[PDB]
Amino acid sequence: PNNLDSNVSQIVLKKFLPGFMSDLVLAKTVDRQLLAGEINSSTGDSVSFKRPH
Amino acid sequence: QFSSLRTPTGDISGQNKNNLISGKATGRVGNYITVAVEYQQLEEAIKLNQLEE
Repeated sequence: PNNLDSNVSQIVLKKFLPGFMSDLVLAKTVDRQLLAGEINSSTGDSVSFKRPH
Repeated sequence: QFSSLRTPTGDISGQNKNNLISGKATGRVGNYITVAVEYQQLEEAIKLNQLEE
């Protein structure tokens, strides 16, 4: 008839479980290089590229 | 400032002397002079080059 429950604490470990996460195909497969750093504070709202002849 | 008395013998007993009356000029603080401006974070990001100037 030993009652030891007050000798110990109730721990919550410092660890997290994995979440649900979307796949992100479209972001990783469209071209990201052309548009990088091209809109800035000299440019204004938008910006344009040249169609080939 | 003082006045004077003009008497044949120069006894002033029956008359009244210069009082001493101080006065003062007061300087005060005026209102503030304030020029104030505000702009959106978006505007700084895409519109605001040369904000210094």
